[PDB]
Amino acid sequence: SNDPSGYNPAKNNYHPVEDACWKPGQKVPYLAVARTFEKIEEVSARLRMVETLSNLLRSVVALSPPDLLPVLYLSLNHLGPPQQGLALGVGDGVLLKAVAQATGRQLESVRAEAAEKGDVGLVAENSRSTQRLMLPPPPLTASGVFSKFRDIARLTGSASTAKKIDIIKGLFVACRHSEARFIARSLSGRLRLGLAEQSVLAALSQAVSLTPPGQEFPPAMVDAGKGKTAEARKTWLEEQGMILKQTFCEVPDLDRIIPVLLEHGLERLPEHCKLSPGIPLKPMLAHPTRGISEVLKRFEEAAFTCEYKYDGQRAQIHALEGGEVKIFSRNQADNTGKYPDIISRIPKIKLPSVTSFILDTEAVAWDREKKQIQPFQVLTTRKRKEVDASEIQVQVCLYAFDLIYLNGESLVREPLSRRRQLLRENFVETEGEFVFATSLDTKDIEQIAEFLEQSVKDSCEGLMVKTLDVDATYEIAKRSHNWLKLKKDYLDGVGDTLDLVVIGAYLGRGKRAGRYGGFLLASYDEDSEELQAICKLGTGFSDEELEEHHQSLKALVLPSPRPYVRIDGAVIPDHWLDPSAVWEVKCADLSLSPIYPAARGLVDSDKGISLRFPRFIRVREDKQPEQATTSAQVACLYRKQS
DNA sequence: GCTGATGCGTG
DNA sequence: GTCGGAC
DNA sequence: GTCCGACAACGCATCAGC
Ligand SMILES: *P(=O)(O)OC[C@H]1O[C@@H](n2cnc3c(N)ncnc32)[C@H](O)[C@@H]1O
Repeated sequence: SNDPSGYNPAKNNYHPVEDACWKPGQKVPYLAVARTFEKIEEVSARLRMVETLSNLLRSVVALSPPDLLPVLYLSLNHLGPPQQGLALGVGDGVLLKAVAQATGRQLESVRAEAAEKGDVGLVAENSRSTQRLMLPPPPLTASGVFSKFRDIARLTGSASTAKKIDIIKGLFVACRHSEARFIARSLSGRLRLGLAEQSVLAALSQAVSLTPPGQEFPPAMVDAGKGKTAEARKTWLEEQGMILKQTFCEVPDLDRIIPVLLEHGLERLPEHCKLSPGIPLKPMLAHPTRGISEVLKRFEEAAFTCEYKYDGQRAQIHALEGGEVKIFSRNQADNTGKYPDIISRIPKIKLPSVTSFILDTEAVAWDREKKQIQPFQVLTTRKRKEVDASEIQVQVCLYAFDLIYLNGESLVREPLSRRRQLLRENFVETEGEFVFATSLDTKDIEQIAEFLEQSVKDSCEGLMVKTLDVDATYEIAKRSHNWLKLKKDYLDGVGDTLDLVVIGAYLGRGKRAGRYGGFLLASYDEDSEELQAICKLGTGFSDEELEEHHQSLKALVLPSPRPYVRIDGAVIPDHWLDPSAVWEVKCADLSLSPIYPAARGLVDSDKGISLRFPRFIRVREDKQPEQATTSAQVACLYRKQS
């Protein structure tokens, strides 16, 4: 209709044709997307964000259906389906260089402003490009921007960075109004709308339900909910939402789903897109549980099983009819080339009656000499891309815990009791290569407590807890965190807790813009009377506690570090702090660090020690830095892990 | 040919 | 990965 | 409970710079 600068997708009674800012068949302008992002970021209520995105999506369906897929990817800040592994190869480094060049400003000035504002988008938006001619280029389109992001991602090899920067600069030259803000945020990986995958799916199912695709233009049906009561409309949209969600969870690939949606409609979608070996599916996740009593409350009177939670990496293993094997990560990345050793062992793990399967396993580093699990850190030293089986140094043992598909049968809707029985009967254990997760079926609190203790003695993180028959399916769309995770470090007063000295602060980004988002912590090295950086810290405080930290630390800001504070390879703090505050910090584990100097030389000649999953517990007002946890005590904690 | 910075990705 | 905020 | 985005350590792969 008129200028996209006035586009209002949050408008009441939004009409997909009359309230759009482009004409039928025209390319969706990128400014329409940016204005939608603005209206989403302005609100706190997720369902209001969904309504606003739905409005844009309904206009796209009604007016410009070829742009639906790029608009969806822009809204997710994705480049394509996850198993294809497209990635920009752009972070703040390349982006800030491009912004500096685009605006003719010094890199260090742009970088400082980005830190201060806590958002690269605001820096890119408020500076004019020294390349822009008098007459600007034509307005950016949603599909055009998306294609340029993909162009950036496809550039590889020597001198590819300069080519990426040229594309980015070209985008900024053509930006108008709020566009540069969101192109910059997209490139930095921090769109930070408050709306992500689940809201995008809800907006999409609502949009195609209210404004059906494939109508002769002008569409006779622009709002198919209008003839329903609010109550009936709600039930209908919820049911349509679940159709899309369950399909996506089984086939998380918009390249596959959107063409079907536009051609056949949402009600027919599950006939055309179904779970199948070779296509990765969304894995079941776990909800953290802070005690066995919380477990029993959550699973009330539902029989459940406890399993060791192995400390490795998830491997979703697919065997297709015909013999091909694929392996995917928890995030649906294709890891087949990383595990030639697993591929060769598949004939050894499955009985010959098994013709196809999808297995849910943990890959764990395994010492064949000592016949014992090795730490996560050892597993991460595996090579990633096209490994050959002869060159493997770190062997892996698979710990299998679920079966999602068998001999052409999807088990998504089957109870774990049956899925587990099919797993145990149709696959073959080999010690140190493929074994079923150690498990316990019980409701006795004391057996569970002992099992949790035993899992930690047996090199695991704690327990997974899973119902066997009540709400015990693998339907991620119904509940994505259907399993519980119980770790010792969740229990109040249990686990590795340290008192550490605050030696630096980092300016916050995004939700933390305008205050500190993170802090640099140190342990006390008695031998050298130095404070040694041990880790950064960025979670565990409430918003109120974070404002209190900002107040209590402001007087401690130094221009230059104290001579007895050693940070070696740590990120230099934005504000150095006079060592004074002592905070209680909890972690899951201690790790040998390539950068942190804490306790260097006490366990390893070259490496100090850091904290895995550190979080703030409380301030120790009754401790001064000389009573903080010592670097010797840190070393003792690390050795005790064995 | 090598190294450190950068990016992606796992947890 | 942990965590807290908004719903 | 769900969803989201602040923030953690640290591995391999890649590429600019040398
Ligand atoms: P997040 O804290 O959601 O943890 C889930 C991951 O735990 C791993 N895992 C190890 N052992 C198990 C068992 N027995 N069952 C399920 N998941 C397990 C997986 O890698 C998960 O992704």
